[PDB]
Amino acid sequence: GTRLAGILFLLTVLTTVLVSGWVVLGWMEDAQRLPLSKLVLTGERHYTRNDDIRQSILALGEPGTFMTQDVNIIQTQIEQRLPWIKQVSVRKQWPDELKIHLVEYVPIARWNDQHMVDAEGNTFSVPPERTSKQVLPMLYGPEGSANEVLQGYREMGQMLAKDRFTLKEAAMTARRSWQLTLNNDIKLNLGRGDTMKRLARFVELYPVLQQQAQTDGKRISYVDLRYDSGAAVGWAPLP
Amino acid sequence: MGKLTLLLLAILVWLQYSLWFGKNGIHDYTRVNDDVAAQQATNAKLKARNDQLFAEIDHLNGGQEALEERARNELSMTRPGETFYRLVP
Amino acid sequence: PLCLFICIILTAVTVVTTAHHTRLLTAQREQLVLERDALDIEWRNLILEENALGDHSRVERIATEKLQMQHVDPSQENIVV
Repeated sequence: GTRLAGILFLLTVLTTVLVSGWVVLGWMEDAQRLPLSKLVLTGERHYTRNDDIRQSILALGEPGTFMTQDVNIIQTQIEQRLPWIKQVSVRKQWPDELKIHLVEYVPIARWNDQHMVDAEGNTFSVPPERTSKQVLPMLYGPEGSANEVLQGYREMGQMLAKDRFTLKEAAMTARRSWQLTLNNDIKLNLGRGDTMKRLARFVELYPVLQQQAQTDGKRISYVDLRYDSGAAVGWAPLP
Repeated sequence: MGKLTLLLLAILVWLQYSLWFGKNGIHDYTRVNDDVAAQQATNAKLKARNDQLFAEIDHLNGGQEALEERARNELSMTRPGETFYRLVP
Repeated sequence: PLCLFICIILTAVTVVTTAHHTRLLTAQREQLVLERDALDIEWRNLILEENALGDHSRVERIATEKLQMQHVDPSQENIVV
């Protein structure tokens, strides 16, 4: 009498596991085969948009599913289409869910009018519509030396900012010569020699350059600093 | 018995010694790797030193920014219409 | 035992992996010596080309060719620190 109960108690519980396991299998077999049309962008996004990740993930020409999608192929495709992203981390979560973590570059200057450069020296490109609102310095130089010109911009800029100047542009040549551009288009034609001590000479010379420019009603066009304790100043009529 | 174990044990011991020392071993790889690192570091500075000079040589044979600077910095000659200032301590 | 026998395999493979990578660095170390010699020789010929083009008699020759004049003391404004 009691063993029949223990048999039925075990057989029924056995039946309830398989039946519940059968509908759970049906729940997990009709759900794990979906193209994961969802997308979760967790991160501080300033340049990339929600439609950018969607259009780039479908640019492969194939709607991948869950068990038929490599995240290493998605993160690379995002890298090959979005140059302003530093670290892509696309990961799958559940039947119809995705997780993509994005990290952008913070531009502190503009590199050759078409690219930008951050504080760590890294170079990248941003479309001009998403960054025209930014007032950033424009750094010029030969390719591969964005970090070197950045070191010059800071050093020449920190000294120039002491006496309330604004370094708008800083250009460097392949032979390592500098030509700065200040506010109101004041071209400082520096040279290859001691650049910091030439620039420091213009700072001390400027109070006399401006008091003479107002005497004749002229505008400072450019101040050539390629001398030793000397500087030649060009003029231009003011509008 | 233990002789069967002692045989393969001494082989691994001598095989470890031949890995650290000898030819192309660990210490040879370590020493050569340090030399190759220092050489390409020096060659990078030399190539930059040669490229920076070659860039000026490009601007020397009737160029632009390598002949006017020598005229200004070494000969003190200016362009017409430029007021020349001199700073004295 | 046969457990240490596989360590011999793991070590023998490590020897081949270490020897193969080391002989590659030796071939590159020799190539960097040839590169430095080429750079120095290239550096020597460059500094010689600089003097033939940076000669003051030649610099002054072409400086006045593009309308430049020597510094004149009367028209030279002096400023004290």
